Amino acid sequence: VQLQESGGGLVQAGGSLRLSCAASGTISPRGVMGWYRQAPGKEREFVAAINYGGTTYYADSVKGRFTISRDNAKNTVYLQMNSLKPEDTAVYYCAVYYYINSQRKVLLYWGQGTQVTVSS
Amino acid sequence: VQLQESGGGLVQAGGSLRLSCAASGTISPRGVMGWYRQAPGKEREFVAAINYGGTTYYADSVKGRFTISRDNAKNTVYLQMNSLKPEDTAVYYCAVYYYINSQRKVLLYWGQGTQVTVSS
Amino acid sequence: VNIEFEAYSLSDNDYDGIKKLLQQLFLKAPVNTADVEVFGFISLLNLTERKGTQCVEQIQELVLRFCEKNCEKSMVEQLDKFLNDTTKPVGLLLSERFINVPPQIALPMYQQLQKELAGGKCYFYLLISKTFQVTALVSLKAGLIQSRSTLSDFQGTFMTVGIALS
Amino acid sequence: VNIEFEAYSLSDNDYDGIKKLLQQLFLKAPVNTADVEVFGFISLLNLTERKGTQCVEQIQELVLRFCEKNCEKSMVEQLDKFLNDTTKPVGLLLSERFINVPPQIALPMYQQLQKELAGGKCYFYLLISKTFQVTALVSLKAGLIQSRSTLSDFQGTFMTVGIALS
Repeated sequence: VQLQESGGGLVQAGGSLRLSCAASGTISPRGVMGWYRQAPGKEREFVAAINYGGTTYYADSVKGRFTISRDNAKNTVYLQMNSLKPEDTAVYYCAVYYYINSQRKVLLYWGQGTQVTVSS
Repeated sequence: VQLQESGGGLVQAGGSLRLSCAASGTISPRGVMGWYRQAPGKEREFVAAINYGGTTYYADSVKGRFTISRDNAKNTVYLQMNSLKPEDTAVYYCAVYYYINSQRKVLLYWGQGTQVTVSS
Repeated sequence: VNIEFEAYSLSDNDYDGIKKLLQQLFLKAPVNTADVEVFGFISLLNLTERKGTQCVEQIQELVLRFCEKNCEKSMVEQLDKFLNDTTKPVGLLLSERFINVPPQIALPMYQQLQKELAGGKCYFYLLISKTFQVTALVSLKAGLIQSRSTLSDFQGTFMTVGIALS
Repeated sequence: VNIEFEAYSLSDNDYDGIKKLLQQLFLKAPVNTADVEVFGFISLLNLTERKGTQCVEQIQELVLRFCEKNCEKSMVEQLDKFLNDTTKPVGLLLSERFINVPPQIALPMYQQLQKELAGGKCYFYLLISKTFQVTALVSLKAGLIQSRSTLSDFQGTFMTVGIALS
């Protein structure tokens, strides 16, 4: 399963982008799709995730600004990013993972990522 | 070549002992005989040494109190210890060594040592 | 960095299994020579190293997994992997440089760990204990601490030391 | 702990011999991929370890021996033992985990060593250099320093890094 990110680019602060991540194959109904970002010289951090049933999770840094959504028929996850800040500048990666239990997450697939640049 | 220490014992502070170290074989004329001491929980430190020609060396801690001498016919080194202090309490070891050059000392033989105890 | 775990909730055969687990560990290394039960090991670690911090991830993960709700019979199996898996940092650190000291060595090291725990060198300990005949109490203590010297300079980094007191 | 040695008194063939000495060192390890001359290595060390301080005894002894009066032709032979003796800490540390980085990696590390030396991580460096055709100057610098990161986290303890700049 390949994950293909798109919709990255350059935008001004306060602007908006819509990232998309398409999977080349069918994601299991146990599969959660998540977005992660990596700023230059930083670790990869969580941004947002959505399960097959539409339950959404967000990092506190993006809460109220970003909106994750999923199209199960297209095997595609979207991240609507509004009110972009200079600190949202990063490579954004999608990933597919599932929970074995409440403590154990298995990351299965990573995409190659897409660059987002927010200019002042 | 075995080195056999003797003349250790218990003495009061201000008293005197005479250590002797006999070698079971002939020490080369290049051989320096030295005394070293090891207090409980300390490293082994230099006390005094004498070459075959009678040139003497002393640690600053024992200078003016101790006197090393050597009998070449008996293959024996003596350490006269006068004005003993509680800090002179240690196991005293003799050793035979020579200099290859001004920087390189080769220790050849160590004795088993003799206990000196200086009571207050 | 501190990580301290104690369990007083073990069954007599949970204790009895872990004791066997530790015993193979003893037989599997070099052996050295020159009331209550206590068995386990005390391993010195260096946290500026990859090995040092790779261990801690395992140790911390084991302890996290011991904080599961019904996680008690599993203790004996989970310890089996933990310390006998050489494909893993902790099971690998216990195959290399594990030394078995006689009890006259071991008791001082226990007692000082017991002092230091009660009230800079990263130590890793796993320690079971029985107080009797009958069994009055069984205890598995196991932790990661930074303290004063327990080893008598007789121990090096990633050197592990066996405890076996009867 | 600081130990810093510089010699500007080398002959063209003393430089030329040591360069060959370093080159075998390069060929003898894993090779990596993903005017003036400078050749040598920069090895990270941990001084809380036995290896770390066992090295320093050798390094300090080599430097002491380089402070002999007529001790100049001997440089090339004494270095031959130093770094090619695996029966010895420094010759052993350079057989294990020696990595050869391409020049785009190497130059930043040289330059930062050159800054840090001019004005906590124990680094061990040995570095020859020629400035020309003719030869204008030849220099063997070699030392033990504690400083700011030169490695880019791309280096571990007792990992050594090759310098080769032309």
